[PDB]
Amino acid sequence: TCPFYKKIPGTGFTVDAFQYGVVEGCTAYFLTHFHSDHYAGLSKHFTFPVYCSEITGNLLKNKLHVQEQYIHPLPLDTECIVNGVKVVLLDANHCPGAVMILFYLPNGTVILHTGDFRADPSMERSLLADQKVHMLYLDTTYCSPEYTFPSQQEVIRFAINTAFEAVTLNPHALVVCGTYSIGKEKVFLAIADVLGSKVGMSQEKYKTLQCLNIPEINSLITTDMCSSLVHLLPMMQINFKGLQSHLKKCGGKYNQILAFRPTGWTHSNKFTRIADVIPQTKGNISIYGIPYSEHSSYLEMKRFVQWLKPQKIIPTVNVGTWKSRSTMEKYFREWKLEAGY
Ligand code: NI
Repeated sequence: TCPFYKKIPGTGFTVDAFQYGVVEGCTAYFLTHFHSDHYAGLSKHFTFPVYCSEITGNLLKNKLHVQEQYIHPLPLDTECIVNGVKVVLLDANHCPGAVMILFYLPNGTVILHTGDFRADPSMERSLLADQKVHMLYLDTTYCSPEYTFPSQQEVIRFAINTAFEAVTLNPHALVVCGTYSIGKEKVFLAIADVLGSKVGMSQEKYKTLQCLNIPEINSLITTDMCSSLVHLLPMMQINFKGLQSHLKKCGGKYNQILAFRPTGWTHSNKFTRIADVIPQTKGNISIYGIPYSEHSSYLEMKRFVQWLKPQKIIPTVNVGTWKSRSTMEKYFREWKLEAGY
């Protein structure tokens, strides 16, 4: 049955709640972003209103075949009225088309649902700064102090310099990047840009990327693998077996693979600096795991919440164990006592 943390009190609304069948008394279904744990249950047979960003609405129509008449795309940073309730969509700094939702309840409560997000100081200068928020439904994916990672910029710098060095030393090396959902496009696009190549990929992934309003995208991507030296493959294929196989398929155009696996967190982060990351190598195949995150680190999350000073926090991630739930609640209390709210 729909969990309470997917329900907006004082409304008929749910958030990212498409796998429960008909939610009793739900009059509008919001979808924060096009990731499968969040959209699970949507299809062409869905007949209730879905509210989302334009980008998410492009993916609903073209990838899942949801009928146009049930898709209600909203512009960002704009006050809109949904079943008589004022809402605002904000950028979540997650994947393309990912939003946070501000709800202005008839009774005067203000609720922010972060969806999935990577907190950033730039958020402290959106429409959020203009009023107080009573309840925060928070993406707590990495809500423990061991979760530190570098800025997205430092990670991309590492990958561009790595790839450029390797292909300059060996003009017959192939670069491969893994993916399993939208997000992290900067990894492969930045690498192709410094090499003067387009990124080659399957037809289904090219279609997905064409839904995202990325500027000049027809200049960066292609379904012709032969004319490309940066290839995008399913994340599952980013291993020595999968890559040896792929290399065979290129028919002696290439003799070396350099592959990147943008992961979430990995425990080398507590110890290792980005400067200090090394690949795993077998034969003429090297694999780099790089900590390119689109969720908040512990410290980024803490800053955001201490800035916003909500009255009540409802976690949306890691809620399934008592030890997790209890630990998070302890961090929220420290944050509030340290900051004085
Ligand atoms: Ni997500």
